[PDB]
Amino acid sequence: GKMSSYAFFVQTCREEHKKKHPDASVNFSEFSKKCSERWKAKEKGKFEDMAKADKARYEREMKRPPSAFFLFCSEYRPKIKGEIGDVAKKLGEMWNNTDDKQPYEKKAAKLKEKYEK
Amino acid sequence: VSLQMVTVGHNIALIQPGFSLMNFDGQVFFFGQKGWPKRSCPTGVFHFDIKQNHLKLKPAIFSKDSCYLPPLRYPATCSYKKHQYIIHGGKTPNNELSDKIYIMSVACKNNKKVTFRCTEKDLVGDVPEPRYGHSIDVVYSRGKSMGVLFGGRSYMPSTQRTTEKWNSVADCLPHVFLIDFEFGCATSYILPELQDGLSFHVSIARNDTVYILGGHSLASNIRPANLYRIRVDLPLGTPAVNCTVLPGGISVSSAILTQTNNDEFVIVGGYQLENQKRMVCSLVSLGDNTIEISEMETPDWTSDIKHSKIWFGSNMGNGTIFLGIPGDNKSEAFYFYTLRC
Amino acid sequence: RPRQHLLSLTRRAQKHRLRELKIQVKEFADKEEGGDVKAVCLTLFLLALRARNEHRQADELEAIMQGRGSGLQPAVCLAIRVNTFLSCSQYHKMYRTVKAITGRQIFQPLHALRNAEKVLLPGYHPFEWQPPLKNVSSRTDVGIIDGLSGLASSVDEYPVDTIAKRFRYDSALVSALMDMEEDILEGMRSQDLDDYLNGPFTVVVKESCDGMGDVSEKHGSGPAVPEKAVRFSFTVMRITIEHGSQNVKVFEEPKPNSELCCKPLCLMLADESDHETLTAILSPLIAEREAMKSSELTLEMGGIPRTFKFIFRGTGYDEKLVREVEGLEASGSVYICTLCDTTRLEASQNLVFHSITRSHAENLQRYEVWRSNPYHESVEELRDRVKGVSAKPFIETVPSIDALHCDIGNAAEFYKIFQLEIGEVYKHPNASKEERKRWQATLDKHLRKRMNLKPIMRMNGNFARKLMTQETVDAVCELIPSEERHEALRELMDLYLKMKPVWRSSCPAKECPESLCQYSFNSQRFAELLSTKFKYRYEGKITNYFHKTLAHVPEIIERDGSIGAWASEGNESGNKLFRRFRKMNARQSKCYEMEDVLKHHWLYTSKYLQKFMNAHNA
DNA sequence: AATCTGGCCTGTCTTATAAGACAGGCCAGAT
DNA sequence: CGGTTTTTGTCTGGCTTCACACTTGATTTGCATCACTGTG
DNA sequence: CACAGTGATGCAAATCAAGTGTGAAGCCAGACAAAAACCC
Ligand SMILES: [K+]
Ligand SMILES: [Mn+2]
Ligand SMILES: [Mn+2]
Ligand SMILES: [Zn+2]
Repeated sequence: GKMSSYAFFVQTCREEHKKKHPDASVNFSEFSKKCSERWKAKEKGKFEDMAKADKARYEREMKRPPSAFFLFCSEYRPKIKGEIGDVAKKLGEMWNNTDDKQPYEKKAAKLKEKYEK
Repeated sequence: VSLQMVTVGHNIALIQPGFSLMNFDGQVFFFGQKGWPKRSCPTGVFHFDIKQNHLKLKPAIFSKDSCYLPPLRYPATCSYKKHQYIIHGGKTPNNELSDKIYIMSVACKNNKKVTFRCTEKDLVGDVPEPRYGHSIDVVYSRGKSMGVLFGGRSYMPSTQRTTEKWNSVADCLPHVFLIDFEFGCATSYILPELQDGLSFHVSIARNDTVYILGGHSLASNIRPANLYRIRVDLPLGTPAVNCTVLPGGISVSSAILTQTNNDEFVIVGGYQLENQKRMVCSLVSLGDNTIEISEMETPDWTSDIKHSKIWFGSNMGNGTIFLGIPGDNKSEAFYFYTLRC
Repeated sequence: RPRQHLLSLTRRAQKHRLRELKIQVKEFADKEEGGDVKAVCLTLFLLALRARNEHRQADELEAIMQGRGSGLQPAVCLAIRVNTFLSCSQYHKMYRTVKAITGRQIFQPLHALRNAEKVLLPGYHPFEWQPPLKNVSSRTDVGIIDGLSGLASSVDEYPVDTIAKRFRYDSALVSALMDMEEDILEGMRSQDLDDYLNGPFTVVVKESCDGMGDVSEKHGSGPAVPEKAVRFSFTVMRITIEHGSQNVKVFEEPKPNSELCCKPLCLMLADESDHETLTAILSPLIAEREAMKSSELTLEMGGIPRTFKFIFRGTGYDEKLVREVEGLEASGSVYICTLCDTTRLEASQNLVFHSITRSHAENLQRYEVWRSNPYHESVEELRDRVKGVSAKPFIETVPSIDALHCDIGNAAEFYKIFQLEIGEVYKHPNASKEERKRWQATLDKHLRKRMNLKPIMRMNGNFARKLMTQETVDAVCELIPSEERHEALRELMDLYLKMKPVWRSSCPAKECPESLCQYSFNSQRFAELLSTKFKYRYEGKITNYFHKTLAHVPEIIERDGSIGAWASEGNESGNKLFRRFRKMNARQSKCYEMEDVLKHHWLYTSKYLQKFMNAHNA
């Protein structure tokens, strides 16, 4: 984005407010009023010259039951948390290293007919 | 061996593969028409005479005491010496195989029109199962007549046959069948020499022996280059059959055989491989105890015959073969030739 | 800067223009609706729309606030494909384009439709036969089978010149029943019976078989097939259940002659006149059917096993096919009926009093009489004795009358009488071929002026339908000079139009009882009219179908209840699908055309798929 | 001289535009 | 060339909503592939 | 160098479904000022 003179004015006012009142949460509709009164010929010249530097900056910027692997994975999740993308990498490595997966596939075989019907 | 083109009459359609020709006193006759006999010719038998390279098929009639046999494709056919013909097996127009045996004999020959007698011979004992593509021949031993029947094909048996393969065929068991026409009995002999089933072979019969040439064995799918001699003894007791393999056998299935002179025959036609026709011809010279197979000069086949996939024919008898090859289709379905010797 | 249109502006910009009306609406919300602005704007918009007759937008917005997803089940998609005649390759274009413009996969892709198909095609549902079927395999996953059924094709054998595919007869019937399952349940319910009741059902099946000409041969490697096809089809006609000592009509086909319910069982490229190949291909079909006559099919519908018994009625055959498969002579013969032993001459003298004597059983006897010749007779005497049955039947048909072919051959006879009445043949016996040609020309031109009928080369169903009226006789009368013969024509057509509804309607007893009543009376005057005022054509001869129509119609009606529903017309209308499907719904190659048509012809006949199209009309 | 055959053809027949059945004329070759 | 009328934004802390994280074995889709079609 | 299909096949390719704190995006509030079109 590119910032107008009034907008730099408002930003600097927000900075002053934050340094004067650190624990203080500003209201927006009231702050726009008080900033608008402060804006409404020499104070503003600093912001006016700041705005063209921001314009140059804008120029630069312009240019179904689960798989047997799923059933195994879900149970081994708590142990890995004790030890998402990283968890699943670990889960897949250990599943690949493991008659080991015959019971999970029997559970999936019972669930396959239930999905079909 | 001079090859000659032949034209055919209006009922050219009758002629199909598996047809048979029979010879009675030089007059040739035709049997096994495609489709059931029509009111034009109820018997299904035709006087088959070629005059100046044009063949006219004219209906022949039966005697009052005749059976009206169905048209039969690939039956085993044999000549019996008073001259008569044996028809055993074959496929009917409905694709059934018939076990019945029919005898064809000239009943009357008044004014050069022939009446036939077609009688059914009942057969008891070890009757051969219904077959096509099998040979039957008559041997003479010690003043006795005996019929021999070997090889062929049939459908699966009723226990194993299933509609999904209803038309599947298998070679019969290669048992030699002695068949006495006088009594109507048939005797079966199992031999060690005849291990495989065999169909579409050639059979040549001299005195008490019948030679088995070529043929195709369905299980092996091989057209073996073997020759088998089968000798039958007719003593006062039960006859004995002995088989001998003789090397130097032709390798051909569905070959056609004609007799050029007494004791010499020519074997032409048929297939050496499923896609390879047998263009060569062989000469067989018989000895009382020996058989001679000699390469002879190939005929001047036309480019049609050379490149046809299939050809079929039968022997006309006077050392002349009647050949047929699939023709153009819209025209007439088959093209016919006559090869003389 | 002229004010742009409100829809063009950015969010920030439309906010500034409506911030005056926005603050006005927040008020209305807190005062009236408790500050639910979301609901009050949603309703103000939806109502604004329907105010401008824009119901579609409002209805969709309703469905998207409810948020229910839109999508068709594959089996729904299949029904739209099968029944709107779309090809997969056309359907794929629709599917693709719908998903890309709406972003949503309304239609399912093809692999899933191809999975929905699996239920509706033979081989999917399990069954069993008690007792087991003779010579049939008991596998239940047998879909499309090769129609040659292991026919031997080595070069030594008889030449194989056909391609064929088929379903195994039972496995087909099974998949037929399972299609009808929902319709069968309701048939018990509306008969006040137990849904779960499982007694011995009976399935009466109409069997049909025709030959087609002009089936172009594809290029490419394969058998050099002929340019003809044969079809064997079955229609499920009625299912009754035995509940007490009553036979309760659970189901009866509403449209017995519709392409829709005719089921393809066997497609071959072959010529019906080629007996050798016909029997080779169909004999496995007749054996499977023979087996099912002596077994009961136990099958499981909706969790409850039921039993079915089968009655097979071959009545969708034309006379030429009947005569071929039952060993009778062709139809020039003097043995003119396939229902009786009468002779052509005899049928011209007596006309009406003849009862149905032939049957598949008798012919089979007579062939064996023919072939064996037990009284050592002459061939004239032999043929007399076996009444012309001189070949071996191989298919069992009902001795009946095809209505379509009956309607056709009758109208073509009248078309001839019309000509011979124009030439006054009733008065002048002899006439030159050139004299006859102009009678036909006259009548042809006139049927165009008065009846809007263009001349056609072979006689039509619709032509016959529209020629055999009394308005047409009025037309034809303008051409004939003598009004003594305007009367004869008028009466002949009155008798025929009183008779016709008997042998064409589904239920004559309910639909023209008086015509069924008078049939034996009207058929006697028709026959007598032909015998007197039409001597010139009907002395000593009569047409095959005039005999069938004048002599056997009442008996057949009391034996079977109907003639018109056992007609081959449903089979014929299936041929129209054969042609369409072979072009537009099958892989275009010699080794796939027959199965792809068989399969996709079956789906078009699936009532379960058909129901989805009628779903709007609850 | 005759006759009765029996084959060939054309035509009209079912049914229905390509085939099969059948009748009847046509004439040569036997009784 | 100002005078004047509308688009479009800045400013800010914090409100929601969402897609993206990576892995594993299936399902579900997308798509080119084959040898032919018919209008001549 | 005709051209748009005719349906099944089988191999990419994409989507799925779960585990949950990441930043990114849009949003609200008042007041005012950039830009960007129009009235001699
Ligand atoms: K229709
Ligand atoms: Mn037909
Ligand atoms: Mn038809
Ligand atoms: Zn009748």
